[PDB]
Amino acid sequence: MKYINKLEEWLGGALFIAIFGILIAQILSRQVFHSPLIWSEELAKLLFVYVGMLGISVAVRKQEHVFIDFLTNLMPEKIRKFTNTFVQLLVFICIFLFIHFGIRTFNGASFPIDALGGISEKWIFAALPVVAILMMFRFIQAQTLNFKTGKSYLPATFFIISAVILFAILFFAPDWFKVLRISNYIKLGSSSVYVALLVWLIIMFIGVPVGWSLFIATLLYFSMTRWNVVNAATEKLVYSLDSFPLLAVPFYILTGILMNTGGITERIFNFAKALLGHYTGGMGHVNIGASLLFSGMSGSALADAGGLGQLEIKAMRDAGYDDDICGGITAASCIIGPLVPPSIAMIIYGVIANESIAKLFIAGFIPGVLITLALMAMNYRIAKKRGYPRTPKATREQLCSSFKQSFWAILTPLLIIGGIFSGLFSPTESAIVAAAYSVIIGKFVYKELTLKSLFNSCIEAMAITGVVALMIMTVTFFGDMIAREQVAMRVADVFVAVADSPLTVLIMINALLLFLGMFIDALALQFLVLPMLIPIAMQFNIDLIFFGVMTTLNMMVGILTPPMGMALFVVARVGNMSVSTVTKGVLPFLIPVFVTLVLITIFPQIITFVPNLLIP
Amino acid sequence: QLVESGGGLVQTYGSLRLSCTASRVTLDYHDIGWFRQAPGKEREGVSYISSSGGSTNYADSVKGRFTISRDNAKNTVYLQMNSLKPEDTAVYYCARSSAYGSSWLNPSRYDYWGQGTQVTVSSG
Repeated sequence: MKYINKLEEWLGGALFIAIFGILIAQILSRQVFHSPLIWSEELAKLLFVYVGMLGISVAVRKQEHVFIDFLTNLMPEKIRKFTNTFVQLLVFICIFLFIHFGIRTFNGASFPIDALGGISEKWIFAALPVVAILMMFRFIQAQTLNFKTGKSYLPATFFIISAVILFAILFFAPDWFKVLRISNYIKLGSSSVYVALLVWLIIMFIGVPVGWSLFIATLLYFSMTRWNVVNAATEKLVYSLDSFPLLAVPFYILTGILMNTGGITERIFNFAKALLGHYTGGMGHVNIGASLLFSGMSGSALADAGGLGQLEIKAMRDAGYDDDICGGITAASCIIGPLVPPSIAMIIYGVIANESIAKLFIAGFIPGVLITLALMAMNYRIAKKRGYPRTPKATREQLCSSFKQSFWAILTPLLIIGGIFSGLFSPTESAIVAAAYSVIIGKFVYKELTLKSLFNSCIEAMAITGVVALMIMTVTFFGDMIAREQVAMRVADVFVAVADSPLTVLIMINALLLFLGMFIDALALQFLVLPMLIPIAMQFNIDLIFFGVMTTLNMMVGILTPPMGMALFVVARVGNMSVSTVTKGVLPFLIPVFVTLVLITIFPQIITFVPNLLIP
Repeated sequence: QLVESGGGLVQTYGSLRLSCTASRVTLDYHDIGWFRQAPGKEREGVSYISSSGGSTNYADSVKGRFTISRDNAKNTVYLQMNSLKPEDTAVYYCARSSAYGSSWLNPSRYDYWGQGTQVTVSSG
């Protein structure tokens, strides 16, 4: 019986293991058979659409969508009830403009995959309305629980009769839909942009969940037009989900999960306990140095905190050291996570920039050096006057014993950066071979990997990439109005009246990004601020290579910054102790992070040197 | 926002060149493309050029005497056109088709375009 509750998700899992299969065969076979099984590399791209949008249906059903909450903390019991209702109703409007635009996509297209002599291309676009019909039933069910829990004013039946009538008016008399434009009342011209951006930011801060809020912003521009937008964005929308580097995101998240859930962190810890710990300050040295390996295990900043936390707290506790110092170092451990492959937010920036993950990761490892080294120096700087006790001696017998038994796992980061660094493998297959590698050693060198665990891990990974899928798609609709109406030149007129240097804009934009980083969480803010500021940066002739590592580095300061910074709360959650302990614990660690930010801000040559030497 | 160079007319075989000039923007994401459009249309094209391998794709209605060249490092791509028959005649574009796997021509023109350019040849 229990499977009946999530069958479309388990179909998603059965697709996903088909992906994992197709590509493990592909990459090894490509080399060894010395000619490409080309069908495989393209079939993969289709399959990803479906699992991507099944992921949206999960994030829909669970109501796990990304949003800004600040007003909810401010707001009374009633005013909530209204705004919750008003918001969720506005989302019920979203999904109909989605399905309408879905059907008005479909009969407009007749283009096969001629790279494989054309088999059933229409299947991509057809995915959107069929899975959106599942989203319709799932969404109404979810809001019924919201009303049963008193969050809202309205019953299911309201939305149902609404669905009924909206189809019926298209089925028989859509001239009365042609009446619903604002165009009988307006004179905006170019000023439409500044309106559309105002109402956008308002509905966003009203706490409309981010993807749907962007869909509302983008349809609200339709009201200003006399023209084409109906075709132009619509075809772009789901077909943009097709893009290849995004397929790496699922496998990297899966790799994080499997590697963490195998308990391998304690073995990398006990390796560091010998290799670095015999230098005094060892608690810090192991956390700081091993974080390059841990980030290579974990694939996201929260997974470093959630995985390592018990070990590093226990090590400091057994040493008798201070809990605020523990909080500080472990926050900085999570900042290392974004520097290193795997890293979701980096990869999302790659997608939204449309730039290759190769030329980004081989750049990102330079701030990998600078942050870890300066953090190591700050550990020494504090310690040599703080007066902590000196660490134990070591000898080769225990150290190499610990090395052998760990050694099979130690390759994990050295696989993913190494394959890209040497140029033998590109981003997608590096993620997939890492997934393969972590499973196969974990099956036979270790034993905790259950037969079920791959599917259990897959459903989390695919579910999280659901959130990503909505957010990418919706952002790329925003990539109609911006390129249509040239926000770049109007925002440029403000700056351009005086604007002289890259340093000027870089620090001003970093200040805005930091300021919003105080107040909107990173996993939202990334999608808020990239879409238009990347263009503005390009209008000031900035290298989008630099701007990616710079702005993703701002996100890390953001997650490190109160009041919003969620990683501070994650550290508090594992630390069992107050945010007042956390804040003074983190307080000095920001200084080397800001120095290293400023060092790259003033001198591009650092990030340039490795990528441009190897790649040029 | 993109910039172009080339085009002309031919004296009484000849072949004009048109070029995309990476003005300002990134222009090496591992795709680029080119198009021309009629009175009453915006859905017509050549199909992909690859940064790597020297790979070149065309549609069969296009197969024949249209030709391809690139440099990444002075970011400069040029198309050259040998037909000189009236059906060649249109308004012309280079377009930063980027990151969409399936199609030779569909609106996969994700990030950018030149405002189009005019080229013309006709009898005596």
